[PDB]
Parts: sequence; C-alpha cells; structure tokens
Amino acid sequence: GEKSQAYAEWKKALFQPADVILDPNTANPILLVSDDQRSLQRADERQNLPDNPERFDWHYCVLGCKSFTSGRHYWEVEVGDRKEWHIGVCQENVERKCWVKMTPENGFWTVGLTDGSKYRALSDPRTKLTVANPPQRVGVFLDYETGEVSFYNAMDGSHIYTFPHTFFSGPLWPVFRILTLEPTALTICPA
Amino acid sequence: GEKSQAYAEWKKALFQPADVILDPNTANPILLVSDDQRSLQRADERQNLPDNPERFDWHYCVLGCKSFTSGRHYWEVEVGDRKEWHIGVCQENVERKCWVKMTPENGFWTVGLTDGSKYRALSDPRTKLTVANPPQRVGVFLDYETGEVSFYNAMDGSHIYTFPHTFFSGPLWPVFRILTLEPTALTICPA
Ligand code: DMA
Repeated sequence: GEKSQAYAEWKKALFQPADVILDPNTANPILLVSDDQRSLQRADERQNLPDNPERFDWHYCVLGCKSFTSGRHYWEVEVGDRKEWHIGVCQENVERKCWVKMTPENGFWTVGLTDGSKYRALSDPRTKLTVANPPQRVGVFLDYETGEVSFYNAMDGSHIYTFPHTFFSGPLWPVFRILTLEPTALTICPA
Repeated sequence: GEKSQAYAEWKKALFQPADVILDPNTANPILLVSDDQRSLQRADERQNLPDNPERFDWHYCVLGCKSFTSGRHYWEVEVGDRKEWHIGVCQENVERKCWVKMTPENGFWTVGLTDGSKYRALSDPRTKLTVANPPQRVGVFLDYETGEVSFYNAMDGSHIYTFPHTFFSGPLWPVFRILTLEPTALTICPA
C-alpha cells in the first residue's frame, strides 16, 4: 500500500541504489559465500582458507566488493526468518585480525537480531530495540557526507534505527555478520 | 562534542532552520501562549475565548504561525523536565472541533511523553519508544517531498523516532500539545 510506495519514492529520490555482492576473499573462514555472491551461510566449522590480509579472521564478517567514499547509497537484504544476523557498514581501516568490539568507535555501524527476538543496535553500549513487526527485508541507508547510517523494514517502510550522525574516516564497506548455524541464508536483493 | 558537532553539520547540510512562533488564535482555550509566542502553558480550566474556525476546541493543541508546503525544515523545542508533552506537524485540514485520534491517518505526526517516563510515537498502533537519556531539547525534522517526519535529542544528536515515509496532503503546521498543569512550560528555541 501507501507506506511501501512512499518508502520506494523516498529511496529513489535521495539514495543511489547499490548493487552489492559479497567478497569471498574478505569472509571469515567459517562463512560460505554463494557462487552468485548474493547469499551468506555459516559452515559447521572453519574452512582451511588463506589468512590473506583482507580476510576477517576474528569476527564472522564479510564485506561487499565496493566501498563508498561519498554520496547516499542504499541496499536491501532478505533476512527472512533467520534468528541471528547483523548488517551495516564498516570502515576500510577496521581491525580484521584481532578481537575488537564492533562499535562506531571501532569503525562499525551495524544492527541486527539475536536468539530470534532480541533486536539491537551495536552502539557502545548496545541499544535494545523494540520492533513491533520483525523485518523479512532490511534496507541499509548511508549518507557519507552527513555521517548517517539508518535501517528500515524494506517491506512496510517502518524505521528501525538511525545511528547518531558522525564523521567517517576513509571508505565504508557493506558488512555482514552471522554467528549461528541455521537453515535460512542472508540474501542480498539486487539493485 | 563530536555527536553535537555532527548533529549541527547535518542540520546545516540539509535542513532550513524554521523560526517558529505559536499562533494564539489556534490555541485550545485551556492553553496560554506567552507574549513572545515561544512558550506554552496550561490553565486550570478553559478561559473565555472566541470559537474562531482555526481554534482547536477539543485537543489541547496550538499551531505555529507559518506552514510548509515544500522543502526540508527543522526546529527545536525545550521540553525540559516536563512530565508530559507531544510535538510534531499536522495537516492544515485536520479536524479542529470534533474529537479525532491524533494519528497520521487523521493528519497528525507527533511523538511525546506521558507520566514522566513513557515515550511514545503516536503512530497507529502507538510505538513504544526506548530512550536511554530523557531529552531536555527535541529537534523536529520535516522533509515535505519525501514525506519524512523525524525527531532527535537536540543536545547529544541521538535519534528518537522517524515515522514511515508518507504522502502529505496540503500545508503542514508545527503543532504542540500539553495535557498537564505542571511548573515547566514548553518553549520553542529561536532559529
Ligand atoms: C565470533 C563472536 C563470538 C563474536 C560476537 O561478539 P560479541 O560476543 O562481542 O557480541 P556482539 O558484537 O553481538 O555484541
């Protein structure tokens, strides 16, 4: 209905539609990236993969194949009924090898779901969210120039979370994190 | 200071500062508008005022003196330690005499506070807000073209609420509502 149409018209009016694909070279070894680079699952156990510098070795993260150094961009992710997932953006310069907390101070702007029902923003400390309708599809919205990262229910247009406006250092990558083994993959919607 | 600075630079990149004054001709007869038209209080009982067509006769509402038919606008409101208030925008065509529920379907976009601690967006159904620090000062952000109404803690830049993007009909007015008789006024910050 009207709320979906207005969500469509807003994203079209102001945000460059990103066509995002997963970069398997960056993916933590426990992650499985689909051949078409749209879908993300977790393996039972870490695969034997090279620890090249670009690969996340601690966090169960993967990046997109393109970064943003300017402009407004959006993309949508089919989270469906998956009980655990976090998505957003992170800086090129994040710690990929050693333990760090995924927080804006450490260069990550992400939100998501734990244990089926606990929505959080990964602020420091974590922000417990109240979500009246669990999203099946999440829109990720970036405005580089104003330091804005926001998240919507892409089916009904309802707002989920907006980080405080910040200042970004260097390129921002789409980032995806899953900690659990379960049937429903994360799937990127094509532009 | 960084969150405050980014909030300031965001308002400057995108939103025209509105210099909002209260129109006493619109004010429910239980409301008092200050001589400088920036402050709002509540009377013990309705005062004797003309029932001109613009006046809210049921709802404890008052409008700004200027409407918006286009563009990006913000204003900030000092709610201070008030236990109760609602602010936002409404259409020119809202029902002013009969009761109507203050919902987007009826042409009202407001959030506020009840009972000192219950923050709500007056969506339908109402959205329970979780607010980590009670705001003293609230920024109201309108984008007419994309049908966007959003609200921020104007002192730390944290986001409070964004309504689903919608389609506005006709001019929008700043609206302000207080239901309680309590020591702290509602006061508009000058541009
Ligand atoms: C691989 C792994 C156990 C990461 C989760 O990080 P965390 O326990 O600090 O939690 P979160 O980032 O979800 O707050």
